[PDB]
Amino acid sequence: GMMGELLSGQADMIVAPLTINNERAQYIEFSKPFKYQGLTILVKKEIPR
Amino acid sequence: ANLAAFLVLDRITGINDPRLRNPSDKFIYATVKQSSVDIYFRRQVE
Amino acid sequence: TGELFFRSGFGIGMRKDSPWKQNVSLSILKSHENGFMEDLDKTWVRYQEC
Amino acid sequence: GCKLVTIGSGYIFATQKGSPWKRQIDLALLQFVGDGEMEELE
Amino acid sequence: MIGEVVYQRAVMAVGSLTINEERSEVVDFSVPFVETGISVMVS
Repeated sequence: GMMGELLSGQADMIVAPLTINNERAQYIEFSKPFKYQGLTILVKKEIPR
Repeated sequence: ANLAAFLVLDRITGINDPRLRNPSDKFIYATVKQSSVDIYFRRQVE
Repeated sequence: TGELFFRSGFGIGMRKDSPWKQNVSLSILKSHENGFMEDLDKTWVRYQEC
Repeated sequence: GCKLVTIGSGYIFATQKGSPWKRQIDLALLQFVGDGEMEELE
Repeated sequence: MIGEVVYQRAVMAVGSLTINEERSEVVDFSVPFVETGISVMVS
């Protein structure tokens, strides 16, 4: 994917909301991050009685 | 009193649920492959 | 529902030999300090409810 | 009693050089956040 | 903290140090490990 595109020379920048990954930082090092967030969960809205 | 009761009286919260600690087939969940989210899944052991 | 699972930051895909980690991250510090993060909070994030 | 209400419901405003330790420290912090031991301290 | 870093009294310094842009001009910093910012406490 995007990792394969930077590591092949095809892409030179990923300007995208990339979560900080340790293994990705072992190859492709982030700048200072934008948003200090995490995974959340979509749960359905139940219908009323 | 019953009209007050049966109108005023009596979910998935996260990984700590037994719905995810013991994941069932009535509760199947998914992501998109080749994502960083699946990386965060594949890193942890539990 | 649930908390922020795996609390990381949203960074930029930058190669290791890229010399412009520096002033870009300085602009990131400016975005946090001068509220350009809050400017994108106004201009794209905070509009809608139910 | 906790009647002392801070700013909002968590609405936060305002959102050594050359050490080789930096890679070690930052990959270690990726390991700890990936393991959630900071959450254990929390 | 910055006086001990620059003058190398504290070669390493951890603290609850706000990574400021002015401080990043002077001192390098690690990853953020605790989320923070400016909040307002009221009754």
